[PDB]
Amino acid sequence: MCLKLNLLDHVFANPFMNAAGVLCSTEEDLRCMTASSSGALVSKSCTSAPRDGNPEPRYMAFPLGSINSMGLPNLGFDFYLKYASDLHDYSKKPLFLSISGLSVEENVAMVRRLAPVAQEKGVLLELNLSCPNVPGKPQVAYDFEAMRTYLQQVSLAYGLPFGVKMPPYFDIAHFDTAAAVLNEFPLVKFVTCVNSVGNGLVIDAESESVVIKPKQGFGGLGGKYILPTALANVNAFYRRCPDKLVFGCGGVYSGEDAFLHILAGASMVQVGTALQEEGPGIFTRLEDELLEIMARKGYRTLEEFRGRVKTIE
Amino acid sequence: MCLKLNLLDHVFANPFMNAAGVLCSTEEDLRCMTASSSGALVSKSCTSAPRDGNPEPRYMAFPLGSINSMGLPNLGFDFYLKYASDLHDYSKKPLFLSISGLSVEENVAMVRRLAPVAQEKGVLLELNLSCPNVPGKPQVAYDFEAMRTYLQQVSLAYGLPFGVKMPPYFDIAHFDTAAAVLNEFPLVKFVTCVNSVGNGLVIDAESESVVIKPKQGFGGLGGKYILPTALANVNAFYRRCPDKLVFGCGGVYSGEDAFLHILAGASMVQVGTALQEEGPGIFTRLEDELLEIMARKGYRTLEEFRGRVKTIE
Ligand SMILES: Cc1cc2nc3c(=O)[nH]c(=O)nc-3n(C[C@H](O)[C@H](O)[C@H](O)COP(=O)(O)O)c2cc1C
Ligand SMILES: Cc1cc2nc3c(=O)[nH]c(=O)nc-3n(C[C@H](O)[C@H](O)[C@H](O)COP(=O)(O)O)c2cc1C
Ligand SMILES: COc1cc2ccccc2cc1CCc1c(C(=O)O)[nH]c(=O)[nH]c1=O
Ligand SMILES: COc1cc2ccccc2cc1CCc1c(C(=O)O)[nH]c(=O)[nH]c1=O
Repeated sequence: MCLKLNLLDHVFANPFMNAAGVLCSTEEDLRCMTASSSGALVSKSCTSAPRDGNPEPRYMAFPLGSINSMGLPNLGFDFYLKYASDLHDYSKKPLFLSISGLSVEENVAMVRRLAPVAQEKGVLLELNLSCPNVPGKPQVAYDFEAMRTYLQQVSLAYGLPFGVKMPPYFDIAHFDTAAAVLNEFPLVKFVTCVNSVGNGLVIDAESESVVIKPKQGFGGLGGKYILPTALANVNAFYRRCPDKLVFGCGGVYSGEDAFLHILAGASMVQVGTALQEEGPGIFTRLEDELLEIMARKGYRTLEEFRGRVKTIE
Repeated sequence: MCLKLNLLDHVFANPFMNAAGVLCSTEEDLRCMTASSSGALVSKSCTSAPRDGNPEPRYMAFPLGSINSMGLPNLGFDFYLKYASDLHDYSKKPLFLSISGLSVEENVAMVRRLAPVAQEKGVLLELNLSCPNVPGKPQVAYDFEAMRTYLQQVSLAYGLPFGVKMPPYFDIAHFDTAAAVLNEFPLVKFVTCVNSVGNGLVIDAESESVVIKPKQGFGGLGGKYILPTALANVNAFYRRCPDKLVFGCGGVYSGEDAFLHILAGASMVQVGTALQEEGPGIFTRLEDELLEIMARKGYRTLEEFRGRVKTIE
């Protein structure tokens, strides 16, 4: 029985990795993720310039998940490019670098400089589309004309295989339209479903107060709240993008949740909220739990069940 | 100490009611909801003609909530109108009738006929804008030009105060656009936030199967999964629609959950999944629980805290 995968011309010991933004902002964080049993890691979504992000408190967690409005705090692109080019040990596991420029031009500028490092070291790009653009316009992946622009410009500037991080969708017509845009771009080799469920609001009954400071307490939701939404999006894109990989993200706390993701279509399975809460020890537990479900079922490899979710009649 | 309130020129014993679709399809269901301790009831969303709805299984519930693709099974409009006009005992509690025609014309035809019964009997209209859609087009409330058309046409045809059932939104620019549409219509006097979170996917690990038959297992989510989504939409519309009421719906299992809806801005509080699961006894428990939290806090009225959620700095 094994959890090994080979994809994107890399080899992975197992399908687990952090979700972008968790345990990946500093060199310390990246070294920690590298030392963990995860099969890969991804760096914090970066901007050209370093950012301090939003005022605190800007993350809170609870039994059923988390809420955040971090504001893209990050050490800036040059830091993450240096990590990728000079510090990361590729003998340990593969590295994804996430970018989240505030404009299409900022993304182009970063990808242009990432490309020779990607070619030489094999760092993999995850472009974050679940990201602000013009204020008063929907996030990029909810504005399909902007999404197409961003992918055209990045495809031209980068010229190498990459993947994209998507927000959740809730309407079949959106699945249809979004997948059809992605399927215009052959360099888009993987699609990560999903980023947080946008602008939720957690309220504490005792204090009568929101629990995060930015945006009057509105922020993105992660965790147990979002698992069925994550599954739906993994499977919707798995079905509509047959020449691309889907990576699953949302609501993973156990090997069983990972099994469901993989049944839906996931290749890699990313862990955000639960990793934030439990720490990097989670990865040994998830591996063990997933192997136990595979053993009970007679499954020897991930491909035996990936995308094999059954429907009824 | 009592939870009685007045809204929309009606008096309500308490803010609780069923959510449309739950315990409200047949005459038996309606009589059960009338006999309960709820403050009001709403009928099943109806179409001009009766519908069987989707193949079973089409509803399933779990510890964290429910998934459904009912397909608008209903007895048809003539039945609900007859219930409103001849069968409902208005001395017991107010009645809302939910309409969900599959086109604008179908809605106009129903509301023209409802108008006189509304005038004579005081039945209240909830127009369901969350109703579902054709390949190549999003649901009405996610297509702001269609929404504006529906509301123009219904307002002209009905000519009396009414409300709208909204799907959740996830993007602040969408809150701003949707609320601005609603605010164009002075006869829209209440906004019910939210309908189910669309197109989630629940998978059973043991069976490796989706749990509902229609739509390859995709359906609307209710229950604990959606409470922070529901509170965000309640508060977003409460803030943007100062001349309207907001009715909260989503994730209510306890008086504490109802308290958070009211803090967010809710005037009435609708109960879907929890009611389906617990039955109509839930209403006495919710009342008791809500009055207990009020008592502990020193609140004597709902208006003392409605919409008074605190933000940080
Ligand atoms: C604290 C925090 C920071 C995050 N930052 C990013 C980020 O920089 N880029 C990104 O693509 N997603 C980011 N996310 C979203 C996660 O990558 C993930 O998509 C989301 O939390 C859902 O997974 P979960 O249910 O395992 O938390 C962040 C989430 C959290 C909680
Ligand atoms: C079985 C079922 C049927 C429903 N039918 C309708 C309906 O006919 N019209 C409607 O506006 N919403 C309908 N909904 C949505 C509920 O009114 C409610 O918006 C949603 O379930 C979220 O509330 P909850 O978290 O309390 O379940 C239905 C929900 C369920 C579970
Ligand atoms: C839509 O995700 C974001 C929201 C932001 C809100 C205010 C300011 C900046 C924001 C930046 C992003 C993109 C980064 C990101 C963040 C974040 O750094 O806040 N949190 C997530 O849950 N997912 C993300 O992709
Ligand atoms: C989300 O609302 C619907 C989804 C449907 C999916 C397939 C076929 C018909 C559908 C009709 C509706 C509108 C009625 C409705 C239903 C329903 O009857 O399935 N369930 C809900 O959670 N909310 C509703 O508002």
